[PDB]
Amino acid sequence: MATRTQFENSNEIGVFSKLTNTYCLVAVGGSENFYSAFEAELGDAIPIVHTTIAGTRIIGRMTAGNRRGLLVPTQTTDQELQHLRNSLPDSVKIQRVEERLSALGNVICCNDYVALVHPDIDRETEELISDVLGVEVFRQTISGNILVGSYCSLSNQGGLVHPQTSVQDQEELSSLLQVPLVAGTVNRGSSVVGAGMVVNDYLAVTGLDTTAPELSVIESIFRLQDAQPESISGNLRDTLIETY
Amino acid sequence: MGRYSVKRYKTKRRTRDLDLIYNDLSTKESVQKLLNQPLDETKPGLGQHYCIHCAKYMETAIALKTHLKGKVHKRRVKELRGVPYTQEVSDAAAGYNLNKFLNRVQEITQSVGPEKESNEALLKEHLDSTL
Amino acid sequence: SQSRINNVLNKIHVAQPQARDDVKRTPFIPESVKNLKKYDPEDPNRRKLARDIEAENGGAGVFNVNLKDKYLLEDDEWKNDIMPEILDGKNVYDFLDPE
Amino acid sequence: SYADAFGPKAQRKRPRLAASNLEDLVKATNEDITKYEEKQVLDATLGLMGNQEDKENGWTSAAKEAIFSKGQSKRIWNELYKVIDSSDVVIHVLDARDPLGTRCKSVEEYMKKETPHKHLIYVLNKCDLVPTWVAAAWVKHLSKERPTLAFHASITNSFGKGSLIQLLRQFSQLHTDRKQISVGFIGYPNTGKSSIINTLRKKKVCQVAPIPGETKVWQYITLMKRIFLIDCPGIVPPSSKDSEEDILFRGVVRVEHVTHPEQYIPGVLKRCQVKHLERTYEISGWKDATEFIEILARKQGRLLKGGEPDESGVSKQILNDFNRGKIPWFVLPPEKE
Amino acid sequence: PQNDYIERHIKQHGKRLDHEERKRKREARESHKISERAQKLTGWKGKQFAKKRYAEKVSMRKKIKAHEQSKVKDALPTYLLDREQKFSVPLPKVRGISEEEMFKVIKTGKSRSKSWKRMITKHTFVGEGFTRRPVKMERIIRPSALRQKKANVTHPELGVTVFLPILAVKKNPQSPMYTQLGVLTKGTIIEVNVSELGMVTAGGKVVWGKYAQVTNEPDRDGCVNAVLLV
Amino acid sequence: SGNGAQGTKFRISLGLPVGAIMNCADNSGARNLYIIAVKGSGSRLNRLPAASLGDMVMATVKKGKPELRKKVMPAIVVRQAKSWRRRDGVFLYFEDNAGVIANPKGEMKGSAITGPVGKECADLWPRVASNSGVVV
Amino acid sequence: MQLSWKDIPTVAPANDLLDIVLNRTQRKTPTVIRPGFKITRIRAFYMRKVKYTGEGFVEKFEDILKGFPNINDVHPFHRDLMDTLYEKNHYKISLAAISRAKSLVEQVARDYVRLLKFGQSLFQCKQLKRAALGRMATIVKKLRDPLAYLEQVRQHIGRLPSIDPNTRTLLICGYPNVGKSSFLRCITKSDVDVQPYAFTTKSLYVGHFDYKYLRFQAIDTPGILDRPTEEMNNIEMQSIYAIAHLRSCVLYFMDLSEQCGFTIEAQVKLFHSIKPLFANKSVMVVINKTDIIRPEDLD
RNA sequence: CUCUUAAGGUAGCCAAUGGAUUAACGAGAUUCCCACUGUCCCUAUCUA
Ligand SMILES: Nc1nc2c(ncn2[C@@H]2O[C@H](COP(=O)(O)OP(=O)(O)O)[C@@H](O)[C@H]2O)c(=O)[nH]1
Ligand SMILES: Nc1nc2c(ncn2[C@@H]2O[C@H](COP(=O)(O)OP(=O)(O)O)[C@@H](O)[C@H]2O)c(=O)[nH]1
Ligand SMILES: [K+]
Ligand SMILES: [Mg+2]
Ligand SMILES: [Mg+2]
Ligand SMILES: [Mg+2]
Ligand SMILES: [Zn+2]
Repeated sequence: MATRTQFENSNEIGVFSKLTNTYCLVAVGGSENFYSAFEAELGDAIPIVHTTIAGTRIIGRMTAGNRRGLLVPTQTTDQELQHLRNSLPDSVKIQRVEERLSALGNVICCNDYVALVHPDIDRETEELISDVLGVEVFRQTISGNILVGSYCSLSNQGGLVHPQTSVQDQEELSSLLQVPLVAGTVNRGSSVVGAGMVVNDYLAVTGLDTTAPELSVIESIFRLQDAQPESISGNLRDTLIETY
Repeated sequence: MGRYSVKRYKTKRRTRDLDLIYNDLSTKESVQKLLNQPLDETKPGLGQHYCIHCAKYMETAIALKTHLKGKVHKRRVKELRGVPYTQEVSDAAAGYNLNKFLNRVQEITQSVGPEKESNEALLKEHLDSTL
Repeated sequence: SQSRINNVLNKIHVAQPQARDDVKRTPFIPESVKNLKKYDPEDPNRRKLARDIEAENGGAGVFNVNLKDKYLLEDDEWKNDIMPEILDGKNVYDFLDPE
Repeated sequence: SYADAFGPKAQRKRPRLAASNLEDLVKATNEDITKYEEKQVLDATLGLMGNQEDKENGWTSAAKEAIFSKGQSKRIWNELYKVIDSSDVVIHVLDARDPLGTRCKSVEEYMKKETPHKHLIYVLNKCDLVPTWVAAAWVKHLSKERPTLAFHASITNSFGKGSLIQLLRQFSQLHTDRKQISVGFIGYPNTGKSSIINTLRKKKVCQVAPIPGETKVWQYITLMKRIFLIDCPGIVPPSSKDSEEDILFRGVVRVEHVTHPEQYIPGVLKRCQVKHLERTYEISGWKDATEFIEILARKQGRLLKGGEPDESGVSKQILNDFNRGKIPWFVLPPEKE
Repeated sequence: PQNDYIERHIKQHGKRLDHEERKRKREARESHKISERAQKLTGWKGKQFAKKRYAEKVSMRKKIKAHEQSKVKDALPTYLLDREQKFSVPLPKVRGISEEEMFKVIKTGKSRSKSWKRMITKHTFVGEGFTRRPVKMERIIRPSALRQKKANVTHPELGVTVFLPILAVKKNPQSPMYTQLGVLTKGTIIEVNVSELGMVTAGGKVVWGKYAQVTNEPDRDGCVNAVLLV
Repeated sequence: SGNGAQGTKFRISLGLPVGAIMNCADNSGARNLYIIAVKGSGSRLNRLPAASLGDMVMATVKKGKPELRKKVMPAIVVRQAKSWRRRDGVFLYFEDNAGVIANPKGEMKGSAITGPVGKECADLWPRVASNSGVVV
Repeated sequence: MQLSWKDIPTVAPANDLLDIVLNRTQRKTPTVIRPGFKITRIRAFYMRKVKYTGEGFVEKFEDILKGFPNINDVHPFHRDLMDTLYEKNHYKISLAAISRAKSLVEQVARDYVRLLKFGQSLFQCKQLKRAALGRMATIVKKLRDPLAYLEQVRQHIGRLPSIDPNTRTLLICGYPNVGKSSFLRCITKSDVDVQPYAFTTKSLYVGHFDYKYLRFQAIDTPGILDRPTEEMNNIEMQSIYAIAHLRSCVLYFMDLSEQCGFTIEAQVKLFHSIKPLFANKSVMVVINKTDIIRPEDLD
């Protein structure tokens, strides 16, 4: 369940989109091809919402959330907030956050149960994350790399970290998140995996430049297809050895 | 408009703001960090002898002592006494987020205020002892 | 060769979690999602996509999408309602409140 | 022909030197593959770690400054060829601190190829800046190729003046058919040609300055009724093995027109002794060039506005002192046999 | 695509449906187009077109002559076959050259008030061991760019031209002053090294120096051409 | 608009002509950037090329790591001190002029950006928005 | 590695190159000079003519020299392939002729600018400029044969398939008419011709496929006869060099129905003769055309 | 008849010093740096 598409000839899907288990957010720029690419996989099962954050298109980088809540930065206008509320059902809470780190998608890497945050967020922001998203919160870096939301892609099934993450850090973060983690690249050698792709428990979307070994690793770690667990690493070891 | 005000308050010659200096003085950890700085070659006095209130580096301990024995430092200390005038003050003056401003003022009076005063007293006695 | 050993190991290893608490974290899949039918590009009876609607109306760059058509409101007649913003120098949004 | 080798009318259908057998063919191909892989590793050590990787990030090295091209102008080289064409004797002036560095080998080759009747000798100037044994060793080694005379140029307190004068009188007596002989002084800039001429004349007849390019046109000086001396502007022959750092450290360019002298200060550290540097600048305790510059600036009071040390100014002064001889240094002569 | 993919495409799919007819009609129009080009092209392009037409016509006539000739129908050793290659001078009289043309006045001084230096504008031979005189005493100036050392010497027998070094300037016909200055103009008798020509006398002596006469103007064409006097 | 930029760019008041020095906002070790060229600049007699927020320039490092110095690299302007108009209805400006080091494809050399980042630059360059922690 | 050499600019022949450079000089430089002008202006006019023509010839020669590959510096497989195709000796000799012509043009330009410094009249300056251009033209006209050879070589070498000698490779070899091109068509999307006569394929053909998320290249080679290397020809030398150089999996194809025109004894003999070629490479023997006759019901 | 390449391991012997690489001064001539700025991008406005 891993697909490839582009937003106006750009492979950075996570920059221009946000994907949870219950809703999807897409930028309003240009045609309807990006929205239709999401709609071909999602149908009418979950709402897909055209939105802007502070008049910009970088909604996956400016916002963060999961199936229970959505956090928007303080630069979000009242009209955008009202549009999001009218588009989404009551089961999704919506909160505007007074946080200095306005790039919520960059500074928060979360799923339905756990969250990794920037080590310098406000205490009130941390408590608001715990209250709205309903998740445990940990101040962490991905092997010394701040902006965990842009350098990690996380779901309830697994996680993909940037390839410069040490094995000890991978083990520590895997213990914190209670999901299997793997280090890898997306979009043909890019290290910004969280801004490169979006993923939930049943769908992953990457750029067109993502190679076959990268797509296979993504499917293995996020457990997308029916016969694709995280233990097919032994089967894909030969391909990964040839690729690396 | 005039040349003096232009060449003093040009954008590229801006100085640190009172609310930021108040936040620096509020916590003891920040005071310790600003007192113990790494040796920087781009700062006067190798980054040492730094007055937090004026946000100003001195080349020598005698320069810092003379700065402390001065009306400019006293003016800055007098300015740093009350509420630091955030956006909430102007909002409540206009009639906006009045409860938030009142809660902020109460928290400043109760928790932030006396701790900042004690940190300032400790910094003063430390400078007196080391000078 | 011993040169391509440590990098290969570090990129082939998959870290595994271990307990740390007795809290169940299960993946969430909606019933509509798991009952959704697979989209077929070559199928006489397929869903009409947004790009299809755009192409049949104006095409890319001409079609003006109504963003209020997806609103989940109590009354369907309230979709095309203009929300007031300014009244006598006040913002209506910071007065808007239940009860 | 090419037409038979390849094209519509080609007649070549078999290899000219066919392989003896498949075993020889596979052995030759395996050897060629091994040599190719070794060569690829050898060039990946330097060139791929250098030039190739820079284009991936779009980085380009900054333009080479024109202050390093001084001494290579057409007017200067026309003057050089004029003085050679007018000279019967040519004195090549070398610096005793770096004589092989300050040699014009291409000019020597041109003289020995095209003008074999012109007599070329070496004068090793600034011998007061090296130990006695270093100068003796350099004289001995250079005498294996050309007659070399040690010298120290000064109007008042000089060395070698009488030896040079008697050698010139010998040349004049050898060319007794000629009514006079001309001796042209060539070499690198700042090696002291004008100083040597002023020493011979016991009078300041040619302008002398530490700045390169002080002499811009040729000058005739009457030493005796039968002996003329020709002062010439300094020349820097173009080369690829000589880098900008070597050109700067040979006293060729003006330090005031270089961009970053702080990066050349490590050259001073590698060329000078620690004891000599600490005696000259009354400082110690540095571990690198940046620390040396910072300590010297703070001791000398070269602080910019705001307490920042003046790295560029201190570096320029250090380079000027190195070139003008306020720091002792020399290049070791070749080993004795 | 790889190898001869266009030829493979022609073999597998053919060409455009009107290709043959269009090519035939263009080749039929070619005569009218050639005539219109000849009558319409102006200037340099017209001159070049006429020149190329003349060359093509000459080539066609030669081809026709060769075909008609075909349809109508040194006593070297074995090792040399199948291998290929009065006492009057040839120029007894040449154009006279005055001193005004020969020399150029060179002015000296800050106000350029002195005019005693003269520069030779023709090519010269200065010999071996030449050193320029000091500038204060240099009246006659022979610039280095005009100095020659070699010449293209043509032998009448065997019809070969060799690049030979110049040995001396024997006689410049204009003036003995030019002869002793070494001026190389047309009609000048020079001495050349003929070592590579392999000439042997009757007595077995190897000839390595002979006389030649300059047949061109080196100041005009940048080179010295001479004919060996045999 | 330059290679790697995401779409078209509307006009912003130019604040940095050739010869200006701006701060370096990334963590690659450079301290300041000296502008020598502006990518996409037009041509007019006597007129200096100038860059605004969200433009790509060619810069040389003056202060920072010596390995980074003595080289010309692409940079993207993320802050400017000259006030410019936003279409939402306000003129605004930053404290300083600041840029980040990038590649011709618009990818950051560093891993994070310190300080605020302009909305226009973040929207025009996806990698800047990915490495930004503060966007206005 | 570069692996492809299509981006080589067109090499004009001698007369066309002469026309291009000389007419570029005549068009792009001013053409009106008067005998009543200053001698400095006249000299500068003719110097500019000579220098511009020399620069044009030199830049054409440099565009030729930079474009073509260095035969000795490429991978040995590519070196052997280009030696078989284009005769490396002639290749290097033609390129060296181009380089020497460039040097001669530079020398003529420098010498005649220096001579034009001393021109005394418009007639003399015109003669010196005409002499410089005529000498350049003679130098260029001496390059008639290498330029034509290089143009043909460029056109051929721009269409060579790109082969990576360090990637995963399946070589296909055997006698003619056994099914090598048919197998390449089956496993790839290459458009190699399949015809029932020997040596339909006269050069290496490349196809690609994906197995276990990895890219593999398959190489179809022309047929090999059971002959020694002394009487072996260039078409077979292509296959021999490919087998010797490309560390790969070699598939030797055999026809048991002998409809290829070669007996089973001859095919076994050819396999044993090319046996020393595949050392430290994977080897597999594929028996094709099993729909006609199977290995089980053989004699 | 003969002449010059004996000098040796980062400072020598020989007579504090081995000097004009001379301090200070200058409406003398020249180069560079910090600061500074309408010299410039690119010009606008005010007074007599
Ligand atoms: N110590 C020492 N310095 C010298 C000697 N000869 C010249 N210098 C210095 O070198 C500098 C440049 O000399 P100069 O004659 O202008 O070099 P030129 O370019 O060859 O003419 C002058 O400032 C002199 O003081 C020498 O024999 N000994
Ligand atoms: N019956 C049958 N014929 C085949 C098979 N493979 C190839 N051929 C025939 O063999 C002829 C030539 O084969 P080709 O592909 O050109 O072999 P190549 O010369 O080695 O490239 C074609 O006309 C095919 O019809 C096969 O598997 N079965
Ligand atoms: K000098
Ligand atoms: Mg001089
Ligand atoms: Mg101008
Ligand atoms: Mg075939
Ligand atoms: Zn103070």
